[PDB]
Amino acid sequence: RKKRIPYSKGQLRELEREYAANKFITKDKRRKISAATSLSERQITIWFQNRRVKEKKVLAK
Amino acid sequence: APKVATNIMRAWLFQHLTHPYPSEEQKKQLAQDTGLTILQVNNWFINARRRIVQPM
DNA sequence: CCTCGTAAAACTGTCAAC
DNA sequence: GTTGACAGTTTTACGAGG
Repeated sequence: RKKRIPYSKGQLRELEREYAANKFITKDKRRKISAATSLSERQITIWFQNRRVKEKKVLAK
Repeated sequence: APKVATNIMRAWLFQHLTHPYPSEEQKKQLAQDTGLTILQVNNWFINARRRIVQPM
C-alpha cells in the first residue's frame, strides 16, 4: 500500500472549491484539476469519496 | 535530552523543508543511530512540524 | 464511482514534568 | 518557556460487495 503523504494546504484549497460547487466530479474536471495540482487522476477520485463521508459525519446532533 | 539526537534530526528537517516527512525506511535509519525508538522519531517529527515549520 | 468498512500514516489538544 | 508524550480525532489509500 502507498504510504501516507498528506496534501499541501493549497491543493486542499483547489478541492473544496469544486466539492462545494458539486459533490461529484466529471471525468473532464477529474483531469483538468489533476494537472494543476499534479495529483493522480486516481487520487483525486478518492478524495471526494472520503470528503463525501465527512459531510455525513457532520450530520448532527 | 539527549542532545546530539536533536542536532541530527534538526539537520534532516532543515535539509528538506520542501518535503518535511521521512520514509519509514529513513526513520528506521534514524532510530538505528539515535538511541531513540521509532515511535520517538515519529512523535518528534510530528511535534517538530507544528513546533517549527508553521511560521516558515 | 459508490457507500461502507478497514489498514496506517500524520494531526489536534492538552499536560504534568524534569 | 518548550520539550517529549499521549488518547482521541482527523486525513490518505485500498479492497470487499452490490
